[PDB]
Amino acid sequence: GLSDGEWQQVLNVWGKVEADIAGHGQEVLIRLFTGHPETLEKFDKFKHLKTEAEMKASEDLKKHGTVVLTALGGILKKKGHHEAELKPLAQSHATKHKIPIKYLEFISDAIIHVLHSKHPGDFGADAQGAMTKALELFRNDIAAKYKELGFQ
Ligand code: HEM
Repeated sequence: GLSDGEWQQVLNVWGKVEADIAGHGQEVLIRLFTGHPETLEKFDKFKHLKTEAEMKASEDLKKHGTVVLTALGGILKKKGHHEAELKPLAQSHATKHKIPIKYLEFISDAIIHVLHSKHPGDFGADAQGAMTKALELFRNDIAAKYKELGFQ
């Protein structure tokens, strides 16, 4: 649960991402894959990537970063009223992709990391607080659907 002022911070931060969605999406995925190599094994289309240089050179990885962040941005713009947008993603991630909730924690922290790396000194403590709370809400509502489905 976020206040109006917190949502305002979230959507202000998101403007930084929307200025270069593919570059942010690429770096988020590279941070996830290099920090948590078990996550790469869930992607049949990226498991061939052995080095970070290959990851950086991959245009399909940048494409997928655009897909991921476009979906997250659409959810964030709903300011918590995201049941319809979140349900298909929860279902696909539990039943088809088999993504444990832990990996959603990993990517949440990776987003925070990338924001500081690309905007050092321009991602303030209030903005970090609000973004963290928004990603927690997203993760918690997915977790509720995972529990319904019995997925661990
Ligand atoms: C911010 C969180 C994320 C968002 C919004 C997101 C969004 C999406 C979207 C929109 C798709 C394509 C449609 C679909 O299959 O439902 C997708 C595919 C996928 N997601 Fe996620 N995702 C997230 C986190 C993750 C994480 C943490 C993993 C794995 C560690 C992951 C693994 C996958 C896989 C395996 C695919 C299928 C890729 C394919 O083969 O082309 N997702 N995701």
